Amino acid sequence: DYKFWYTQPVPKINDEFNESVNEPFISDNKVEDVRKDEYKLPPGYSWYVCDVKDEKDRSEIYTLLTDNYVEDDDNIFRFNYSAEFLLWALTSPNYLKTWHIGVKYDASNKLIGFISAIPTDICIHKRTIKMAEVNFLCVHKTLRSKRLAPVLIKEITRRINLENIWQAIYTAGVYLPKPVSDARYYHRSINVKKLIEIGFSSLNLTMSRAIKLYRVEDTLNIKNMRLMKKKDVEGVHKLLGSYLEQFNLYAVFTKEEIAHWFLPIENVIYTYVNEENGKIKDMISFYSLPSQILGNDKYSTLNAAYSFYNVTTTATFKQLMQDAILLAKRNNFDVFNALEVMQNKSVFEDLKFGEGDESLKYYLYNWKCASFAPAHVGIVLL
Ligand SMILES: C#CCCCCCCCCCCCC(=O)SCCNC(=O)CCNC(=O)[C@H](O)C(C)(C)COP(=O)(O)OP(=O)(O)OC[C@H]1O[C@@H](n2cnc3c(N)ncnc32)[C@H](O)[C@@H]1OP(=O)(O)O
Ligand SMILES: [Cl-]
Repeated sequence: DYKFWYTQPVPKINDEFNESVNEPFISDNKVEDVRKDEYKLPPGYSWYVCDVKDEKDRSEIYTLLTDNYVEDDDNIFRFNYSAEFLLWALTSPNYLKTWHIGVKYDASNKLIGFISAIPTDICIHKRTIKMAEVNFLCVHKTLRSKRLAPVLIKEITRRINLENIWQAIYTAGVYLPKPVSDARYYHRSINVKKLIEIGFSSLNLTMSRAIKLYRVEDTLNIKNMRLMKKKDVEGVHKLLGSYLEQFNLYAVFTKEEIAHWFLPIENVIYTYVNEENGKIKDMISFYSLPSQILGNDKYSTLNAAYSFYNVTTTATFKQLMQDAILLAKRNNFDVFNALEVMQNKSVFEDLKFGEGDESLKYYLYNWKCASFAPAHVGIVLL
């Protein structure tokens, strides 16, 4: 039915546009006309201003998401973003505190809903648009299917429009009207035995053969790959910024955004560079996103690395991503996850990735344009 979404400026399920269409559904919007009142909540609920730089507010967000956020289709793993990860994800350059929106139940003073956005410049089919990047929509499990999600979406839309921003980018595992692209997840086992025992992976292929199949030589193809430092920011900016221009959808990073999104933070973000004759010629990056293991008496956490942005000019992309796997292994990750975006799909078979069973759909709000294969996607959202 899509009874909420069809009231919104998004494509209808049957909409199809060719390359000559690349523009808003609704243009000529006016800040002075935006609703100035918060949207009404059901009785006993209230909007809450989450200060993610406040330890208590940030821990309430963490707890809400730890207990209630995204689970896999088989309900065995739930994402477990850390408090430090949330800080990094939500306080990117020029972030707005008004875009970190909580809902509390007054009687218990408990956070039961959350939605967030950060500002980012998005190039879609070579047009660069100031957008809001919406993430972490969460409604407490006990309150599902009470139509709270539309109210959260409408309220953050209002707050984004008050900054004279009228487009948004978001991803979801569920199908909504209507993806601009759709990218399957793929998974490269690192700690084989653990993945088998938690039912992430399967045997048939004995235990010892599986361990041998996925073994990793502890030698880099690019021997001087090293952790990124502050002096590397301009070089990473130039290397990644030039690389991303080939894609139909990417973020246009400023130097300040490069510093924020790529300077290493232990157990949050890992970036490695290859410096040659002064110049950053290759880079590898992946972020940490563990999953809670629901109902396993031996293991409580899956330590997963997620491919972020990877560029090579002195090796093949397979060689580069082989080093990415090694580096994730060296930092104690159990599995290395990646989407079939950018050049990634070309190395999945040779590097012994397995196809997952879920995909990530890319969405734009108030924008109509042609869809495209995920190899043309040049952005990875958290
Ligand atoms: C300009 C500016 C624009 C700014 C706004 C742009 C639009 C942003 C849309 C949201 C983007 C989300 C990005 C993500 O962060 S991804 C992660 C999704 N997080 C989870 O998976 C956590 C686990 N899960 C939950 O916490 C809840 O299930 C949710 C996701 C809150 C859903 O709430 P529940 O209580 O089920 O559903 P209710 O409150 O009755 O609302 C029904 C309507 O809602 C739609 N919907 C459902 N899931 C959605 C979802 N994930 N994103 C958007 N919409 C969603 C759904 O179709 C339906 O509407 P219809 O009637 O079908 O038109
Ligand atoms: Cl080495």
